[PDB]
Amino acid sequence: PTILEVSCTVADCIYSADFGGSLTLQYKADREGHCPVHSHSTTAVLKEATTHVTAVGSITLHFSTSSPQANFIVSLCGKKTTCNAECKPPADHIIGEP
Amino acid sequence: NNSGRPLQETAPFGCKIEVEPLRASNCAYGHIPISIDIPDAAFVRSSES
Repeated sequence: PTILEVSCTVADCIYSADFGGSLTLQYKADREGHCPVHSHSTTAVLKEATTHVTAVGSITLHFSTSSPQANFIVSLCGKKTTCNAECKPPADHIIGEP
Repeated sequence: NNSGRPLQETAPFGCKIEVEPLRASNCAYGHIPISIDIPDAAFVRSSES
């Protein structure tokens, strides 16, 4: 599968040790199938690794980052979109996961 | 004979007054700071929601 167009929209992201960030991707694809998803930014990472894409659709992925801002590059099946949002400081000072 | 009017007819903020024990009930005044450590099992993942 390959996508003709894709878009990103990140909402209420929290920089945290856990996957405190959530973002929505929208895309237009030539065909359905399992596309890989990755965060090319060295300071952000997505929980989901792959998603079954559709000729058109949108998928929401969980992500985590240390950066106070969500200005990270996301890639779906190799295409890229610049996500960006002001992530808020985490609500709980301590968490049970590195 | 000269008791005036009881507090049940005179307390402000709409306080109802109950006896035994003396207390003000359903009174409406100011704001209550509230904090609630809701059980996180009650949330649903943003991706599943």
